[PDB]
Amino acid sequence: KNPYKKYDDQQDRRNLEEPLSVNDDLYDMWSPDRFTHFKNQDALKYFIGF
Amino acid sequence: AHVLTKDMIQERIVALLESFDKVNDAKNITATANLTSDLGLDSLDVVEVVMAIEEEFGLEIPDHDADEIKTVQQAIDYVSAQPAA
Amino acid sequence: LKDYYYNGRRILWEIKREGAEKEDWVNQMYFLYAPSLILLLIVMVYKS
Amino acid sequence: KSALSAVLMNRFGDAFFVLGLCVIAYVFGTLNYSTIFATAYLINTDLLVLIMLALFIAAMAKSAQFGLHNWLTLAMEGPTPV
Amino acid sequence: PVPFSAANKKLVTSMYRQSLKLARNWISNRQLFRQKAVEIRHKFDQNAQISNPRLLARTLDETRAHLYEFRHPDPIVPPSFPGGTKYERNVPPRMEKIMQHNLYEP
Amino acid sequence: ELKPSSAIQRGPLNKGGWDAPHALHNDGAIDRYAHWRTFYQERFKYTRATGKSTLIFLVAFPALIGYVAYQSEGLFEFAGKRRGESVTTR
Ligand SMILES: CCCCCCCCCCCCCCCCCC(=O)OC[C@H](COP(=O)(O)OCCN)OC(=O)CCCCCCCCCCCCCCCCC
Repeated sequence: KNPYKKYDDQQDRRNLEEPLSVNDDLYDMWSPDRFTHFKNQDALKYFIGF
Repeated sequence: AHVLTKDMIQERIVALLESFDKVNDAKNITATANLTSDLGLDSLDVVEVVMAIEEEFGLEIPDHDADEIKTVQQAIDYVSAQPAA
Repeated sequence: LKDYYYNGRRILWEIKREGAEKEDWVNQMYFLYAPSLILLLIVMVYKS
Repeated sequence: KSALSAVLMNRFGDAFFVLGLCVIAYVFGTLNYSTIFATAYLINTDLLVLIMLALFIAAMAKSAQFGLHNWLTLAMEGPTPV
Repeated sequence: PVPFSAANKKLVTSMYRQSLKLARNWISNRQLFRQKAVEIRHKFDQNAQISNPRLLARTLDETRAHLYEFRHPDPIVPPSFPGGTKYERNVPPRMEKIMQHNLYEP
Repeated sequence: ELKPSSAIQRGPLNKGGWDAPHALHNDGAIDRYAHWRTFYQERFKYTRATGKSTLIFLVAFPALIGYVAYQSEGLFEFAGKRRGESVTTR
């Protein structure tokens, strides 16, 4: 989500009554880092290539 | 430390736009001067102005308010709302 | 009298503020629990 | 989250250091240096490999070799004298 | 998809912001930057005479993908802004009175 | 003509005490999320994913630990040691 929209929770990017997902805590702010530049499959190829 | 004022923002944006070359005149610039109509800027020149505004102040802005700052007084009243300098 | 003390302590002798007003448990936890619980350490050290 | 990353990276090697130390106190019986270094030339290679594999994964975690290294650069959310 | 209007203007101004930003973080040596920015400017000035919707949409999503190729690993963020390193160091705590839960103490 | 007696005077039940003010605003989404997660077992069903996880962690993984634990039973005797000596028993 972008940070510039003014949520209730700027810390976690979440409006006050917003429906949480099936299996939320993989999609939390406290969830893993989840990079967005490479595709994960490509990234696997480049790491094993080096 | 270093704390900005309103007149500091004023003189920085006036000396900013006096450096730019596709303005109409260096004499018709006011706090209330429209960038699009009074200064004779395009749809796309005003975006490069906004880009220089945000580079020179430090602060970065989204596109949600990048069109909001149509006149110069709106740019000054924008930038004096942010505690970053 | 218990309710008239503690309700007035919550909303507002009442109108003072000094610390710390001794509670109900501190007489037999500092003077029976804690010294027997220190004596237990002493006996465990010297029984070793 | 960088503190999470850093300490859980170090804890990965702390597990293998505990494994290695449980091997230490059964091969040599002792945790002191003065007995282990006196008797280390008698135990054969098939055991010291098992020891120093554990005590090298322990160092590979904290002295930041390639197997896990992404807690150093993820420790710059602390300040500069840290 | 549509000619001269606000819905096309907001799009192309957003894409022009992104096309200057995604070369700001990309090189050092400001001389080369302001050169490159003038020719990026010339690319937007040269093709802005399209009179049909279809070839407009064709060049439009083609340059959306061209801008999508040259993405950068970390964009230059000012530190007090939410990609940066000064972001939320000491947020001042909100002024709040103590909400009490126990009748008895405290 | 069968009524419990006129000699009862039964009243209402209080739990007694102090109305503590609300220190928490409950979020309806988080509340129904958590009520869905704790009582998850009343709506669980067998699918291919559920069966795959149940095949691994209940059957295959105890059997693998069983093979490793009952085969390698009294092999290793790492008490003293020397060079060239037997490290195992079998
Ligand atoms: C062959 C030589 C062996 C030498 C080593 C080889 C490489 C091994 C590398 C993997 C081991 C690393 C240690 C595992 C712990 C990882 C902890 C961790 O990374 O947590 C970080 C994560 C948040 O970090 P992040 O979001 O990325 O921070 C960004 C800051 N800007 O914080 C989190 O929220 C993560 C919470 C989940 C933590 C991971 C849970 C899975 C752990 C896997 C352990 C596997 C155990 C399986 C046991 C099976 C035994 C039969």
